[PDB]
Amino acid sequence: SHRKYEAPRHGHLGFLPRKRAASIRARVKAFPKDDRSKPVALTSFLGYKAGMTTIVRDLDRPGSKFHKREVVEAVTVVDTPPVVVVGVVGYVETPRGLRSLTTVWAEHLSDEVKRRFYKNWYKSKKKAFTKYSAKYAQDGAGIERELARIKKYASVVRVLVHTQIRKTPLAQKKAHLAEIQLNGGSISEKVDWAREHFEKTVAVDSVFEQNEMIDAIAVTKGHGFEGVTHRWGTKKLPRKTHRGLRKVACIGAWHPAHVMWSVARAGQRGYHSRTSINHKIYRVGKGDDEANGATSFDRTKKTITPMGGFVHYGEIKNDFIMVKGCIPGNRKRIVTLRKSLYTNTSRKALEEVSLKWIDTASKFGKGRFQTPAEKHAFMGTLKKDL
Amino acid sequence: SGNGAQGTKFRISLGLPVGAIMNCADNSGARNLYIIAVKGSGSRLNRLPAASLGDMVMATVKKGKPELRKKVMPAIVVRQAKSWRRRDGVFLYFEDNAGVIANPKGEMKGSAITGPVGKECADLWPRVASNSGVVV
Amino acid sequence: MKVEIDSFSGAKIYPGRGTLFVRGDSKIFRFQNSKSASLFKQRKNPRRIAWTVLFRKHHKKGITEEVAKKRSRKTVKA
Amino acid sequence: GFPMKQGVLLPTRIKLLLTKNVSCYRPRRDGERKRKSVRGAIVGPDLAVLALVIVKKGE
RNA sequence: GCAGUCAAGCGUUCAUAGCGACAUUGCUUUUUGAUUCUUCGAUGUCGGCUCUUCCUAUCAUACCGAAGCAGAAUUCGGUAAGCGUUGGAUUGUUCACCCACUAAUAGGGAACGUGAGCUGGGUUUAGACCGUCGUGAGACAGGUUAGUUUUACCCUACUGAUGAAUGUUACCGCAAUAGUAAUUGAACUUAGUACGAGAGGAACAGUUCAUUCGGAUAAUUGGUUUUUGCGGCUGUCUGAUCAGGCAUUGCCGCGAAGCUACCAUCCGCUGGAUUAUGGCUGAACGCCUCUAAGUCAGAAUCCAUGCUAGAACGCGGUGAUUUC
RNA sequence: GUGAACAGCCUCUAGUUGAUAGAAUAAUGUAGAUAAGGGAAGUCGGCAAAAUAGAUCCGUAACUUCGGGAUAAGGAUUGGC
Ligand SMILES: [Mg+2]
Ligand SMILES: [Mg+2]
Ligand SMILES: [Mg+2]
Ligand SMILES: [Mg+2]
Ligand SMILES: [Mg+2]
Ligand SMILES: [Mg+2]
Ligand SMILES: [Mg+2]
Ligand SMILES: [Mg+2]
Ligand SMILES: [Mg+2]
Ligand SMILES: [Mg+2]
Ligand SMILES: [Mg+2]
Ligand SMILES: [Mg+2]
Ligand SMILES: [Mg+2]
Ligand SMILES: [Mg+2]
Ligand SMILES: [Mg+2]
Ligand SMILES: [Mg+2]
Ligand SMILES: [Mg+2]
Ligand SMILES: [Mg+2]
Ligand SMILES: [Mg+2]
Ligand SMILES: [Mg+2]
Ligand SMILES: [Mg+2]
Ligand SMILES: [Mg+2]
Ligand SMILES: [Mg+2]
Ligand SMILES: [Mg+2]
Ligand SMILES: [Mg+2]
Ligand SMILES: [Mg+2]
Ligand SMILES: [Mg+2]
Ligand SMILES: [Mg+2]
Ligand SMILES: [Mg+2]
Ligand SMILES: [Mg+2]
Ligand SMILES: [Mg+2]
Ligand SMILES: [Mg+2]
Ligand SMILES: [Mg+2]
Ligand SMILES: [Mg+2]
Ligand SMILES: [Mg+2]
Ligand SMILES: [Mg+2]
Ligand SMILES: [Mg+2]
Ligand SMILES: [Mg+2]
Ligand SMILES: [Mg+2]
Ligand SMILES: [Mg+2]
Ligand SMILES: [Mg+2]
Ligand SMILES: [Mg+2]
Ligand SMILES: [Mg+2]
Ligand SMILES: [Mg+2]
Ligand SMILES: [Mg+2]
Ligand SMILES: [Mg+2]
Ligand SMILES: [Mg+2]
Ligand SMILES: [Mg+2]
Ligand SMILES: [Mg+2]
Ligand SMILES: [Mg+2]
Ligand SMILES: [Mg+2]
Ligand SMILES: [Mg+2]
Ligand SMILES: [Mg+2]
Ligand SMILES: [Mg+2]
Ligand SMILES: [Mg+2]
Ligand SMILES: [Mg+2]
Ligand SMILES: [Mg+2]
Ligand SMILES: [Mg+2]
Ligand SMILES: [Mg+2]
Ligand SMILES: [Mg+2]
Ligand SMILES: [Mg+2]
Ligand SMILES: [Mg+2]
Ligand SMILES: [Mg+2]
Ligand SMILES: [Mg+2]
Ligand SMILES: [Mg+2]
Ligand SMILES: [Mg+2]
Ligand SMILES: [Mg+2]
Ligand SMILES: [Mg+2]
Ligand SMILES: [Mg+2]
Ligand SMILES: [Mg+2]
Ligand SMILES: [Mg+2]
Ligand SMILES: [Mg+2]
Ligand SMILES: [Mg+2]
Ligand SMILES: [Mg+2]
Ligand SMILES: [Mg+2]
Ligand SMILES: [Mg+2]
Ligand SMILES: [Mg+2]
Ligand SMILES: [Mg+2]
Ligand SMILES: [Mg+2]
Ligand SMILES: [Mg+2]
Ligand SMILES: [Mg+2]
Ligand SMILES: [Mg+2]
Ligand SMILES: [Mg+2]
Ligand SMILES: [Mg+2]
Ligand SMILES: [Mg+2]
Ligand SMILES: [Mg+2]
Ligand SMILES: [Mg+2]
Ligand SMILES: [Mg+2]
Ligand SMILES: [Mg+2]
Ligand SMILES: [Mg+2]
Ligand SMILES: [Mg+2]
Ligand SMILES: [Mg+2]
Ligand SMILES: [Mg+2]
Ligand SMILES: [Mg+2]
Ligand SMILES: [Mg+2]
Ligand SMILES: [Mg+2]
Ligand SMILES: [Mg+2]
Ligand SMILES: [Mg+2]
Ligand SMILES: [Mg+2]
Ligand SMILES: [Mg+2]
Ligand SMILES: [Mg+2]
Ligand SMILES: [Mg+2]
Ligand SMILES: [Mg+2]
Ligand SMILES: [Mg+2]
Ligand SMILES: [Mg+2]
Ligand SMILES: [Mg+2]
Ligand SMILES: [Mg+2]
Ligand SMILES: [Mg+2]
Ligand SMILES: [Mg+2]
Ligand SMILES: [Mg+2]
Ligand SMILES: [Mg+2]
Ligand SMILES: [Mg+2]
Ligand SMILES: [Mg+2]
Ligand SMILES: [Mg+2]
Ligand SMILES: [Mg+2]
Ligand SMILES: [Mg+2]
Ligand SMILES: [Mg+2]
Ligand SMILES: [Mg+2]
Ligand SMILES: [Mg+2]
Ligand SMILES: [Mg+2]
Repeated sequence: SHRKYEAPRHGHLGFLPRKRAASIRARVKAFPKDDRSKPVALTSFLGYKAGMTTIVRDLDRPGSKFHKREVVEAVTVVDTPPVVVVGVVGYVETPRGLRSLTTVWAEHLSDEVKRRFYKNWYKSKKKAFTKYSAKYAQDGAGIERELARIKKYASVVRVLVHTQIRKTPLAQKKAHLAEIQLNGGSISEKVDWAREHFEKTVAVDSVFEQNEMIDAIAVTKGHGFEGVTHRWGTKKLPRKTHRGLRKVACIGAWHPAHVMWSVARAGQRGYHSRTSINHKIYRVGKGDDEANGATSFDRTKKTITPMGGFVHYGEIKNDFIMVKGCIPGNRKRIVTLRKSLYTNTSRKALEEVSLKWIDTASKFGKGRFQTPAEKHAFMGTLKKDL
Repeated sequence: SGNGAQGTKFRISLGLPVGAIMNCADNSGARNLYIIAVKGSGSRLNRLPAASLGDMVMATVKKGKPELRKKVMPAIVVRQAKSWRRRDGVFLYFEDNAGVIANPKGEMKGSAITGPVGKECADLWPRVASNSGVVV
Repeated sequence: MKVEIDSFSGAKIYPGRGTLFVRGDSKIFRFQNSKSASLFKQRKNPRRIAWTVLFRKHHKKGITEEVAKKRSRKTVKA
Repeated sequence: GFPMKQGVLLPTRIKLLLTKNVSCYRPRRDGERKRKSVRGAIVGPDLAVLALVIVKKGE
């Protein structure tokens, strides 16, 4: 017949299929355009999502009814100890797309990455890379030939980095390895940079800075098998209805005589890949800085960790990125921060922030105190104690 | 919102869907206001239009002077009850739902407003500012 | 940035946090949480609820060093 | 411009009944009292002016 | 039902801005008839709920050409279905008809979409009242009230989920093909300006917000409570006390964690090619013409960028590869 | 025992402890509950659900066959010692 009343579809066809992602490490499907005039640097970074908290800052938006007033804002924090560089991989342009032609590895590989190449570490003879490592013995010659080849050919150079998971409260020991496109100028300069950085270490301040707009690439929280109502935001059917009501009443017309790809159905929910963009960096933390969670306006020596510590995560004892708002994925997940694909002029992006205050109270209840110092002050002396 | 509303308004939690009755908080003779429409509200199958603080509604007077009853007129929501959240981080709420009868341009029919008035409404409708005591 | 305080319980309310209630008169009451908030709606009297400041004050609990002497005076002669 | 009044506590303003012989009120008539706004005795950034008296001289 | 051709007329004058008689040529298959091919060893009526997709004869939104276009508003026409198209009162209704919001509240198809998807109000069995007709049993395309809505575990489709074999195993990647997404409004300002005798009265650039939609997220606030976590209460049972049992989780206030809400917060990209249309140069046709050759500018379109899958019979780089 | 009580709930005497079992706790169900702000806007229709409730005291309309309507309506109160 014809609908009756018009309404928009439930849910976005551009995020199909709604199946579980192929890996907890969401893929970077694109990197920034290359500007080979600038210095060589990474274009993304690995970290772990730890938690959120609240911020207060004064706003700067000439014209807003909130210009020059304080706002309070949710932000998230991602643990970010220096990534360590261990390979370069060199790609070439073909009429069938980008194809990698070599990979050169550092001579010494940390147990952390080595562990990544294995399914049962405890039993294994840990032989990974033990013949590659030899290639260095000899003067250096075949590793030069490779490095050399990459320079000769190669349209784009990526770096194999991995995270220092041990520098993180996680149990999980096996580190995360991944390719990061290098955008500083000249294919040769790029590989030189790469080669120079083997076994050597790279920190976030070398990649991100205050007020930058960055993207988060990560696998979404999982939910298992979801009915149609919650998964697609379909209307609940009425109370009166027999044989269940969190459903879709009509699964299709009679012709085409086939349930169609575009109707909502029960199925997996969450644990999807997502490339969320335009998240402002409101803080770039330093792990060797007491007074991490302190401010120009605050002053009190205290770190970003909440009282009792980040619920379900732990402590934060390294550099971190504090991103305004909230990000795909959950507490503990490997998450990739990426440079933005365009130069946003937004004004909203561009505004330069300065935190006045960072919340620091326990998130494990309705916290009343920032430091244990403050808590003793307000509360008095207790039956434990002095 | 709309006519005579100088200013924009930041979104605030919708408290009052159509059918809701708020206290009349002016001295017009009206005792309550029954909401039949919100101005500037959009469309989605099955959704009630619903007002908030400093929204202009279209109401009738269920209780009040007979010269005010049996007809539809503009009013402005001045107090809420559904809690909402300001950009200074605060979740706040009044003890009653209440608004004041008004003209399309936004002029009060009455001359006083009894009780407090949320600032977001005061900021929105100058003749409401005028007649307000305690704001927020 | 001001740290307001719980008009039921006496707690510090750091920014964006708990709720604010504007009563009939226009008396504003600020709560740190649903607890102070509910005890409040329940017409509970804070001086009878052991954990509140107000209750502690009235019952002279753990003050000790405030009612312990200080030292603040001078001597001129010009 | 509202004056602080020792003894209130409070970092806010309140309205008090005031009497003969008191701060922030000079009565117009015998046994007149006025309900008047007054500022708390606890310093905040809402003050235009702090009033201090030197007790010890510095270096 | 929709759309043309002729052009007598209408339109102050003026056929064709906008219309159009007498005639006349068509198109459509959500009208209704006409037919009786299929189905009477059965293809479950009407409406509404829900949900998808498609058509265009386009209501809104983008860009345009016309005007009996000064401005504002409106009317006519093109490219256009990318994207929207609602909340109520009465009625079983579809339809109708008012109220009200709105950018707009377009029209249609999909077995007059959609009952092992719902509902069961109407229609259409058996009870029953009335009116009309009948001697009567009974009838009525008249009114009224009450009247059981069955089955999926199969196949396919669809949604998600594993997985043998292409030496083994592991890590990092490519990208064919497929999907794809954002939408609309207001205020400030431009500006009481352009236009106008006046009454009136815009727009581009800039700013702040908002609607509808989408993807997440849980600092905060709120909801949930078998944290049976802490406290309280009734009845009884353990001789009292302590401390407990039982009352299908006995009851109550608070209640962390988790889940979760436009009831909460955050985020939703920018290049090219084009349509209509306005043009350049320019012959045909010594004049003239945006067009024939060649060519510029151009839209909510399109193709990319970007975003989601990743071919389980598409592929690359790399690690280690067993001997009693 | 509680209580108006052969009600409900708890207990003594007697009698049972029979009803396939284990591991998890997805969708959708069945049965049991709760929800901020609004309050029937849902729907043929308030269907379902919620609200009310004992007892003591106060107070109680139209209309009526004078018998009622009437727990009309509407209020207060209730433990322990
Ligand atoms: Mg339609
Ligand atoms: Mg409708
Ligand atoms: Mg890509
Ligand atoms: Mg504003
Ligand atoms: Mg690639
Ligand atoms: Mg090779
Ligand atoms: Mg293992
Ligand atoms: Mg799960
Ligand atoms: Mg569920
Ligand atoms: Mg049923
Ligand atoms: Mg549905
Ligand atoms: Mg489908
Ligand atoms: Mg742990
Ligand atoms: Mg918490
Ligand atoms: Mg928590
Ligand atoms: Mg009044
Ligand atoms: Mg509806
Ligand atoms: Mg009446
Ligand atoms: Mg509320
Ligand atoms: Mg006045
Ligand atoms: Mg005032
Ligand atoms: Mg609560
Ligand atoms: Mg809570
Ligand atoms: Mg037609
Ligand atoms: Mg004429
Ligand atoms: Mg003419
Ligand atoms: Mg003609
Ligand atoms: Mg013809
Ligand atoms: Mg024909
Ligand atoms: Mg036909
Ligand atoms: Mg028709
Ligand atoms: Mg036949
Ligand atoms: Mg037939
Ligand atoms: Mg048959
Ligand atoms: Mg059949
Ligand atoms: Mg059938
Ligand atoms: Mg049958
Ligand atoms: Mg003319
Ligand atoms: Mg004109
Ligand atoms: Mg006009
Ligand atoms: Mg045309
Ligand atoms: Mg055109
Ligand atoms: Mg379409
Ligand atoms: Mg199409
Ligand atoms: Mg739309
Ligand atoms: Mg309608
Ligand atoms: Mg209706
Ligand atoms: Mg009529
Ligand atoms: Mg209109
Ligand atoms: Mg048909
Ligand atoms: Mg049908
Ligand atoms: Mg069917
Ligand atoms: Mg059936
Ligand atoms: Mg029926
Ligand atoms: Mg029936
Ligand atoms: Mg019958
Ligand atoms: Mg009949
Ligand atoms: Mg019937
Ligand atoms: Mg019956
Ligand atoms: Mg049925
Ligand atoms: Mg079966
Ligand atoms: Mg089947
Ligand atoms: Mg399948
Ligand atoms: Mg073999
Ligand atoms: Mg002006
Ligand atoms: Mg004027
Ligand atoms: Mg004129
Ligand atoms: Mg998110
Ligand atoms: Mg959601
Ligand atoms: Mg509870
Ligand atoms: Mg208990
Ligand atoms: Mg109790
Ligand atoms: Mg007892
Ligand atoms: Mg004792
Ligand atoms: Mg027992
Ligand atoms: Mg029992
Ligand atoms: Mg129970
Ligand atoms: Mg849950
Ligand atoms: Mg919001
Ligand atoms: Mg949303
Ligand atoms: Mg945005
Ligand atoms: Mg995008
Ligand atoms: Mg192109
Ligand atoms: Mg040209
Ligand atoms: Mg020309
Ligand atoms: Mg010629
Ligand atoms: Mg052309
Ligand atoms: Mg041409
Ligand atoms: Mg030609
Ligand atoms: Mg677009
Ligand atoms: Mg781009
Ligand atoms: Mg992508
Ligand atoms: Mg293939
Ligand atoms: Mg494959
Ligand atoms: Mg297969
Ligand atoms: Mg290939
Ligand atoms: Mg391969
Ligand atoms: Mg290979
Ligand atoms: Mg008994
Ligand atoms: Mg059995
Ligand atoms: Mg049993
Ligand atoms: Mg079992
Ligand atoms: Mg369930
Ligand atoms: Mg509710
Ligand atoms: Mg409530
Ligand atoms: Mg009510
Ligand atoms: Mg209704
Ligand atoms: Mg009503
Ligand atoms: Mg309805
Ligand atoms: Mg209905
Ligand atoms: Mg009915
Ligand atoms: Mg009806
Ligand atoms: Mg009925
Ligand atoms: Mg009712
Ligand atoms: Mg029913
Ligand atoms: Mg019922
Ligand atoms: Mg209740
Ligand atoms: Mg009665
Ligand atoms: Mg009563
Ligand atoms: Mg007593």
